[PDB]
Amino acid sequence: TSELRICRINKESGPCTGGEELYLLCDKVQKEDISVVFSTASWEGRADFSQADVHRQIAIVFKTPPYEDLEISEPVTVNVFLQRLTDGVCSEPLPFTYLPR
Amino acid sequence: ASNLKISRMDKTAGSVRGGDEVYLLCDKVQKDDIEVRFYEDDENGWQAFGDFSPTDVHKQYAIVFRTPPYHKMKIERPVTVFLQLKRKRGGDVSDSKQFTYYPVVED
Repeated sequence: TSELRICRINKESGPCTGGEELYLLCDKVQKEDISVVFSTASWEGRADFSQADVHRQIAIVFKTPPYEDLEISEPVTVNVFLQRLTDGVCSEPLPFTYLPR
Repeated sequence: ASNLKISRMDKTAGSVRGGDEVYLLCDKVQKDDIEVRFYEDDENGWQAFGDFSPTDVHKQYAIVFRTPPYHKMKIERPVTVFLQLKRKRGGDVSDSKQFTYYPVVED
């Protein structure tokens, strides 16, 4: 019943350690019913941010969750998407990749 | 009417060569009537503008642009300037914020 979509993300790579700060523009969302999810076919981490970090329903400032394997050798690109909490529906995904160290 | 305000800012420093992409969150702006101005209120009177198309003005509350180069390219220490949202129609502004230009590191 409502549109869920990411229009862009200020960064495309980042260290697997996680905790990095990112900015993302999206279509109108509800600060009290929204979440950013990073994932693969086997894993799935939820980004960290407060309802106060959801600027006018069209942007969210969060911190990338740390990757499953904090000891990677090669980079690992994962999916990033918005997901409502009322009905868990997700939006299309955008590419973000984790880096070694 | 609506007062211009800069809520948050992706990053607040970049090379003197400028062009660094910045995500800026703000209060209700109008894709065409708005602009981002860098300047130094000293005697000189320098001023430049953030590079961005009406497309980079996300749903009236955010602006993705690229910092303009500083007027002096051979600076030695981190020069700090101000930037402010400004309307084309009125000339109005927002309480400016700061931005630092780091010296073009060697290579």
